[PDB]
Amino acid sequence: AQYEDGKQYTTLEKPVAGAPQVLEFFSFFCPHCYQFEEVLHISDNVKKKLPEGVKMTKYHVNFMGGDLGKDLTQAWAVAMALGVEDKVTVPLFEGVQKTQTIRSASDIRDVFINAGIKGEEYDAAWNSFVVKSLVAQQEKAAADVQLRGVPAMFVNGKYQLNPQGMDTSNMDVFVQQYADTVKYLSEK
Ligand SMILES: COc1cccc(-c2ccc3c(CC(=O)O)coc3c2)c1
Repeated sequence: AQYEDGKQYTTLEKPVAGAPQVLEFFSFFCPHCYQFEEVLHISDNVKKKLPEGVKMTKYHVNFMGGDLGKDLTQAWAVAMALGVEDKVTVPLFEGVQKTQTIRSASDIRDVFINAGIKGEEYDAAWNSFVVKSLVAQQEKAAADVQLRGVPAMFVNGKYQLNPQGMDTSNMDVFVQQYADTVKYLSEK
């Protein structure tokens, strides 16, 4: 067939009940994740190919970067609790990977401050039980599929995107194939 298990996608041996429809995992330490955000715009291109209103969910992972990796998962919980993901994704990716000026949880807080989040607001969220449970939720979602690599996308708890099996000579073709696969998996 044109779309084949083991080419553009794989199938989880243990399908995940109740997962979000489109679920992405990333790390601010992950180089391909930087490209998915800054130059490929994978999430937006996937969104444009799915029906209006489909839930897309994006979570951070702990396994890259030791202490700071967990700090970044907690900061991503803060960003989701406050609804400021679009304000902080780029400066967090560039602080970690471009300028390497994020070395501590305080440097992470500086990114939010500079993006216009008030210090009081950030600190209250950071210490909140709502954010603790958002951290638990990110961990649970990743643990459900023993994730040991990012960037990762899962469709309906059942299918995992396989960019290894797509064409990467052309950035936009690659993005197309990826988003068209997500569309095919969602219609499955
Ligand atoms: C073609 O233009 C670009 C630009 C930036 C990153 C990538 C890229 C390639 C492969 C991958 C994989 C799978 C693997 O490791 O082969 C995951 O993310 C990727 C990003 C392509």
